[PDB]
Amino acid sequence: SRLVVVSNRIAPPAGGLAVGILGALKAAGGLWFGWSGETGNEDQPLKKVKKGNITWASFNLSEQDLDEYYNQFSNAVLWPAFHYRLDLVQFQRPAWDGYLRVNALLADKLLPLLQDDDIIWIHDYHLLPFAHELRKRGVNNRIGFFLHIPFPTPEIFNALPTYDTLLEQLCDYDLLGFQTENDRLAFLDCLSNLTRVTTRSAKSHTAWGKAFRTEVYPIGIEPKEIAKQAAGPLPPKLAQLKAELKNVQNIFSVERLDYSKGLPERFLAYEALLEKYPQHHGKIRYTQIAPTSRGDVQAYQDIRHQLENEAGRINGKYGQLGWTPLYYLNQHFDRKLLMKIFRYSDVGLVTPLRDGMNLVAKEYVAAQDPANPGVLVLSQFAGAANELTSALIVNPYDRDEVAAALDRALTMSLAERISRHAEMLDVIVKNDINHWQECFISDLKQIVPR
Amino acid sequence: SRLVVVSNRIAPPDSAGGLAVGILGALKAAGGLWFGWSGETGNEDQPLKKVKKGNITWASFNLSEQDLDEYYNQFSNAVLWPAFHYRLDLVQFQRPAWDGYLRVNALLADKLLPLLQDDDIIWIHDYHLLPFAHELRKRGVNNRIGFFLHIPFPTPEIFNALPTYDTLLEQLCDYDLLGFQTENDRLAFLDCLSNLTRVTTRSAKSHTAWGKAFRTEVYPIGIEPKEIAKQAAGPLPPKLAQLKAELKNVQNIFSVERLDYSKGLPERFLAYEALLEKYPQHHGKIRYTQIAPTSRGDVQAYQDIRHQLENEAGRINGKYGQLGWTPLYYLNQHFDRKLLMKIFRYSDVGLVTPLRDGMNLVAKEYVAAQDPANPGVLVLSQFAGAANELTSALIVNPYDRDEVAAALDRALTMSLAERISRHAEMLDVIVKNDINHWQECFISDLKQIVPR
Ligand SMILES: O=c1ccn([C@@H]2O[C@H](COP(=O)(O)OP(=O)(O)O[C@H]3O[C@H](CO)[C@@H](O)[C@H](O)[C@H]3F)[C@@H](O)[C@H]2O)c(=O)[nH]1
Ligand SMILES: O=c1ccn([C@@H]2O[C@H](COP(=O)(O)OP(=O)(O)O[C@H]3O[C@H](CO)[C@@H](O)[C@H](O)[C@H]3F)[C@@H](O)[C@H]2O)c(=O)[nH]1
Repeated sequence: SRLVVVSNRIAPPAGGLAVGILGALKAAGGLWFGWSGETGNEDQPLKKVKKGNITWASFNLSEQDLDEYYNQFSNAVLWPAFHYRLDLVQFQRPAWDGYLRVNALLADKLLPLLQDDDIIWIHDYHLLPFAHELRKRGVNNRIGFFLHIPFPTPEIFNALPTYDTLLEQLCDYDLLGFQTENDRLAFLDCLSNLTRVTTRSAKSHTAWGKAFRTEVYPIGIEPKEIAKQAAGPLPPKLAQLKAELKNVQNIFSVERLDYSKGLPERFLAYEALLEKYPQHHGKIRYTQIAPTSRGDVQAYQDIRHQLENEAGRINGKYGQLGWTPLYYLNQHFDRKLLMKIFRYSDVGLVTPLRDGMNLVAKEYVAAQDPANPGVLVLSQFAGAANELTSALIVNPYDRDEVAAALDRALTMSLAERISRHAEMLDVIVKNDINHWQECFISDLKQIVPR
Repeated sequence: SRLVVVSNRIAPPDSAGGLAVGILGALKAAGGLWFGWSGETGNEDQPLKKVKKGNITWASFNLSEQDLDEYYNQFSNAVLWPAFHYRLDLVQFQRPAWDGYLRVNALLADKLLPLLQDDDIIWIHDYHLLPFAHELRKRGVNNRIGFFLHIPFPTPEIFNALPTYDTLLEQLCDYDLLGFQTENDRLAFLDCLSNLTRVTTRSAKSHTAWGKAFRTEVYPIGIEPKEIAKQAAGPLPPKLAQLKAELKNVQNIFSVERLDYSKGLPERFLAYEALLEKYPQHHGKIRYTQIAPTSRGDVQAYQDIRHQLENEAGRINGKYGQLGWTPLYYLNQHFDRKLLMKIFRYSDVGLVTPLRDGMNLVAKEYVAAQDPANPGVLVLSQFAGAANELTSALIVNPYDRDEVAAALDRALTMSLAERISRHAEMLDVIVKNDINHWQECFISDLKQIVPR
């Protein structure tokens, strides 16, 4: 029976999430409903396009709906709160209202597209209230939810002025999917603090008489397509650089420029490597790629400027006439080129302060030449650390521990690099993006609808 | 006869800078004494530290932490330095700083007095010691005393903002001879003096104010061209020889100075940005290296400009950098002067664009250091005192970042014939007015004065 996916952004006629949604839709046949974000004329029909099994369908938002829904409540209350940064939340009631109003707009426009024996799969924190809004319009359907980001423990979550409403609305889903067991446990603990919840099958619950199930589905990667892209011919100037850096090892990071990512702390870790391991001077380099994300907002502009300052400071202290220790690039690179960069790099530095999963970590390992692989240094606060147990796991709050991991990665024998890489690769191959989506859809299909 | 020189720092035998070679040439001809602050804080009780080699004696004292803060960090570097560099917005006048400034000048005069002899000629250097002739006169010293100001002297509209400008002018007139880097500095001093009090002037350079006789003169400081050429032609240290060879297909734009707000370093970085933006043919084929050792890092305005500069390095490299190409190499590090001559030689462009500079020896070093048969190009701010004499440089206005960018492009593509012609003309000017000439003229003029 049909699959209806809804997600805040979509891609028409790719990246980690899109390939999982596309696979679920290919097997079932369906429709992918979401925003096509450029505002300006909300009052037109849905922009519909069709392949064969599936139809994309998109809508626009007013500049008020966008400021209050996405720029304010999603990106400046939920995003900071869920990544353990209450000091960064910017709660204002007109923004909570706008959040509900937009979830209600989206539900009005989705109602007519739905059919009775459909299955519905909602994605991420922008749409916490969405199932509630569907139940109010009479849709009884199997609806599942997947949260891509962390779910915070009670002491953090309960600080949100509207936490009790958010919890009530989330129990309108039949299935709630999370990246890790601790996220699933945190949600249940928040729920248990507000109201009595009855459990009976490890993962089948009741609360306020509403029935639902929880489960862990750690999002994954397409390892064959990554390996293919990574292995392809370097564009000329990158072939030049690789043969120029024969004796220089490369430590590489890429991510969206976001405060969850701990980029300043990462620069400090590299500084500590340079400070305490002078053997490496002139023979390593750290390259951070960090394109500007949501630069319209103060917390993000603050980190960009801090990174500029820190690149300058660190290079100014440790640099030489013929050696720049830190390459900081505030630029977007194509996913395909990045896979090649991962392969040619010697160490992958993925140390966010808090991350739902972090695909870069999985991508980095998939892209390696398995005969000569690089080493993953990974933060224990990334959700990928629960499975990538053979990465060098570190606490980014201890810059010297991060530095010692980097030193160890830089000196690691081929035998140990193979052993560690092959162990992580086996794990990402077995829980691949195809596996992720199939597990969630099969669980969702099992639920008897109300 | 015997020369006594005082300056805020001195240099005992065991890395000789530009001013130091001038002073030493002076002292080696006359014999004499070099007296000044040791650079050390603490233990000011203990005797003067004296060393002697042949004809010369070096003598230093320590200062107390409070003396240093008020006299050096505050008044010298937070009032006089920003005011004389046309930065009223950075002056931090407070009365305790001024009293400290006078207290330290008096103290140095007290420590110097027992060491003087009747026939000594006395040469005082720089803005730290504006009151020093005055302190010497009230201690009964009748000797010929000359002053040289190494930095610009600002016009009345700026100088007169200093709450103590009047006392400064009165004290400067107790020198028998006052020397300046440029004619505009000399004139600005005289203009300030004429606005306070009636000055009688004969033949442009001989003056009376308040019944006190003194002379003024211009002595643009220079370099030792033959020593620089020797140093510059010497082999690079192996790691740097390797580097020069690896950069065959890369033109180097080079700059070096103290990390000071007078030097216009952010405006310079902005000019390089404009080069990279508007002249993309240079991408991957040029490099701009800025050497900028921290200077006076206890002073708030200096920490500010350092943080501003770091931000701009990161921003610019963040925007124009590539995986295999960093456009801007910023090094907050001191380099030995001898090594720098060699780096100037292998470089293709010298970028010296201060917002205000008494002279700027780096500009003169740069030209002297070039291979005259394959010379680099100097891009020079019209606001360095050096621009008065380095007329064949590519002269630019740093307030117009696109003009600086165009001069960098012009420098990067200049034919060998034009580079030789410009270089030879500049080199001739700096050979005819070298550091030996500078000190010999100052000393000759000072011996001429009839002591009170
Ligand atoms: O310049 C660039 C920069 C990045 N990329 C790609 O962006 C993706 C980054 O995904 P990643 O999961 O590591 O981080 P994230 O952006 O926070 O997404 C959230 O959602 C993810 C999905 O569940 C979850 O893993 C994560 O913890 C969430 F916070 C990854 O596929 C990169 O290759 C790129 O193509 N070019
Ligand atoms: O890392 C480094 C950085 C610099 N140097 C050397 O320091 C000297 C800088 O002298 P320069 O005259 O260019 O500037 P400045 O520091 O302001 O000195 C003042 O006084 C100078 C003398 O009258 C006058 O030209 C100037 O306008 C005044 F502001 C020059 O000889 C460089 O080669 C170095 O050896 N290592």
